Order: sequence, then C-alpha cells, then structure tokens
Amino acid sequence: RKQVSDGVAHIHASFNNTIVTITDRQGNALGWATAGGSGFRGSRKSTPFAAQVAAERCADAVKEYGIKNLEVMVKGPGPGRESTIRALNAAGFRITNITDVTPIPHNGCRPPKKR
RNA sequence: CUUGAGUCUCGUAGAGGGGGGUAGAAUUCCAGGUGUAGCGGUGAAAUGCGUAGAGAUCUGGAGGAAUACCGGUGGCGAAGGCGGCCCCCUGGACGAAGACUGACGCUCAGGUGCGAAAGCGUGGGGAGCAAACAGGAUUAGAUACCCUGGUAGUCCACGCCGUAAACGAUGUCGACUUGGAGGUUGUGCCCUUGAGGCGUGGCUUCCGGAGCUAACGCGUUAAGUCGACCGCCUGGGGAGUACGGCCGCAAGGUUAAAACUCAAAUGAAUUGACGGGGGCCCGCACAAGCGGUGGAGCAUGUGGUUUAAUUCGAUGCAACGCGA
Repeated sequence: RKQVSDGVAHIHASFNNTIVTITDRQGNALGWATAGGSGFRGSRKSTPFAAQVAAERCADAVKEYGIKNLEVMVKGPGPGRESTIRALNAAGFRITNITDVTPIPHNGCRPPKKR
C-alpha cells in the first residue's frame, strides 16, 4: 500500500519455536511468519535452517511495501537464532543495529520450577 | 585505693529494629489499534486456548509479590535473621582526651522473654508460583515420568505452636604464650611536601611453630596452660517409644522407662578392587602398495545326519593339514 523503508523487526526465539514480525517505527505490525507453519514439527522447528527459511518467507511476504532499512532486536534464548538475522540482512536489507532485549526481571516474580 | 565494672564530653561505620510513604523494570489481566491461521509444549504427541477471530508489536489502566546491577566466606545483629529510596522514633558497637563513683564482678537450677520454615483459628486479600485433586497419551494394573489448567498456602492484621544439620556439629567470663599474608574501620606523630611511612585500637579471612590430639586437624578468634559457674554421657536396637505429668482448640511439644534381642554398634586413617573417562607412548594395528581366502574342482580336519561302529581327546583371541 505504502513505502516505509525504515522499520523494526522483533524475533521471539523461544526454546522450541520462532516467531518474527516487522513494524514501522510506531508499533503497527505488517507481516509475520511462524517457523511452525511451514511443515516443520518436532525439533525441526528449532533448527537454524528453519530460522533461515522463516526469515526468507517473512522477507518475501513484506515486499508488497518494499522495506530496505531495518531495526532488529533479539528476544528469547533461541539456539542458533542469529542465522535468521544474517539471512534477513543478506536478502538485500541494510540492517542498522542489533541488540538483545530479552526481558530480565529484578527478582520480581517466581520463575517456574525446572526438571 | 583504682587496675575490674559503670557514667558524662567529642565523633565513625553499619541489609540493627519498628511505623508510614513512594519509585522503576518484569509477569498477569482489561480497554483501545496493527494483523492472520495457528499458539503452546515434549524426545516425539496429546489435553488446553484460536475465524464474532488467536499468539506477536504500540497507548493507557488495575492489582499482587519482589528489589537485577553495586554484591564481595563484604557489613550488622545475642541467636533466628536482615538487600530499591526517603522520613519519625529507637537499640547496640567502637575510637580520642580527660573527669567522676568505688568492687557496684562472673555464672546461673526453677522463672521470663525472643526464636527459620512448615502448621492451626478469626477477618481481609489473592498477580505469579505451587502440596492433593480433575483431565491427555502410553495400557490383560496405573495410582511412577513428562505436559496444560488449579484449591489450600505463599501476602496483611490479631491470636496460637515452639520444632531443624536452629552447625563454628566448638556454653559463658578472665589471664599467659614465637610468626607471615589479607579485608574492613578509626586515630596520633613526622615533612599530609601524589591515594606517604611509622607505631597504636576494634571486628573479620588463609597458612603455619611449640603444644594438644586417635588421626583428621586447632593453633593469640586455641580443640595450648589454668581459674569461676551451669548443662549433658555411661554398649547397639527396642526408642526419643509406651504409661503418666505440664502446656496446646487440634496436629502435637516437653520430661522420660522397662520387658525383650545381639555381641558388637562406631570414629579416623591405610593398602588395594572399582568403570567409563582424559592425556602420554608402542606393534603389518591402521594409512600406501603387493600377494591372498569367501566364485569352480580336488585334498584334508571339524560340526551336524546316518550306521552295529563311525574310537577317544582339543572348544573363540590359545581349536579345527591338532595328539597322528
């Protein structure tokens, strides 16, 4: 519909999934593609190649507006989830900055018990 | 009488305590938009939540709990314990100069108080987390593991209980006894002539001499040498149990045996066994080449089948052209 060319991307890299969304400087999301929606199940939805193809299928699906520059932040201790941003940048999008914004509390609440 | 003990002056540090405020980050929910087909989870799936529309990104609100970084066997406190910031009140410790009272000191059976967590009662609160419980799969049993929700409870106020590896496994107080390396905190002097050095105080960490000890180990903060007082022990199991007493609303707490059974139970240290590890070395063990067996026939041995007998002996690496 329009042209932005200055956006910001958010990747929720869960320990067993991967979500990616892009918005434009204000919070209004445009497109999203889950790595769990392209035939991937089991542990395949947790591999770096899954992140690669998710980055590809989210980059091609947002070309209706033609974004070039991008802001990007890392969230969640997703194993091997820098391949997705490397691929997004390799797809012709000049990334500006990277930063890990995983939420850290101040001993606010009690985390669930582990095995 | 002033050395022990205590009071006053001047200052220091400290998550010391009680009460009330307030702050930001995170999680939960709600309202308002973006926005589309899954979210979630395991090792795979499933239960659960999704098309009047979810999971992800912005604005605001509502409530509860806790204060990442400084953060460190750092600090304080009799112990339990204490961690955002500020304010009101308060306790304790220590250092410097003096001044003052005059033995006013230590310990303490009964007695009283404080005392982690869990637990109970009344009245509120209840975000996240989380004993039982329900649901899902695996199943001639599932009632163990994992996964999604969740009640007590974790919070507040007033009442209870008074137990723990409440550990420094080391009761309190005083004196004498060679050292080294740190942390923390005052203060005196000399020339503070950059955070100078020297001695002098307090609390705290590690090594180690004599000595003590069964050894491990302790070692000026003694488990060394003594003094004053209190508590506790007389083989293991039965058993911190029964019967009573006291306390408690209840669960229970405290004091606390005997019958019976065994010949030990136990602490330290030694010497080896441990089973995969890691790293360090050799060998036709491999890498590189050549010649071979497993394809055909023959010889030969063994095992099986058979026969009246197929004589006996060898059972992988160490046996099968072995005793022969």
